[PDB]
Amino acid sequence: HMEAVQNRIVEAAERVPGVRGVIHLRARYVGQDIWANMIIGVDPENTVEQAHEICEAVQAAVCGKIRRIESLHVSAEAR
Amino acid sequence: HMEAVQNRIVEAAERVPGVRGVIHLRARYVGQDIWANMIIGVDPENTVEQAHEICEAVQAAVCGKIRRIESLHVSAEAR
Ligand SMILES: [Cu+2]
Ligand SMILES: [Cu+2]
Repeated sequence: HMEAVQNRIVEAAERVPGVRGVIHLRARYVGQDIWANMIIGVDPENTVEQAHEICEAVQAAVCGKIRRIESLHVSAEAR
Repeated sequence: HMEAVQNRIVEAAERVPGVRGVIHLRARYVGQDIWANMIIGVDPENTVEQAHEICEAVQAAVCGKIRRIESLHVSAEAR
């Protein structure tokens, strides 16, 4: 059941402005819920504040599209 | 498991240009696959050809977003 959800997560994150790919995604089931941790690429010339905004937008987009996700941490790396 | 998928189907169809709501949706599991039949509302002043285009765009959008769907029939009604 996980591969389909992971695809949806990647797809949803990569649609958000400022995301330069999903570098890392670890998702696991906690019962019927998904808990996930993600790293996104961002432009090295974005400010840290902008990167933080992009992370927050990813969290909103992904959580909004995939209802079973109950925890999602997003961080950023220069790419 | 079905309610989540039906939500995704409605949501995906209602995002397509020219769709004036999902009037009817019957979805059923055939094993792990979904087979569905849908009626969408359309502007009574669209041509039949335009309605046919909108139906085809709905089928593409829904099938593209929901991988488990293996059959989807879409028709249109004036609304
Ligand atoms: Cu903030
Ligand atoms: Cu045609």
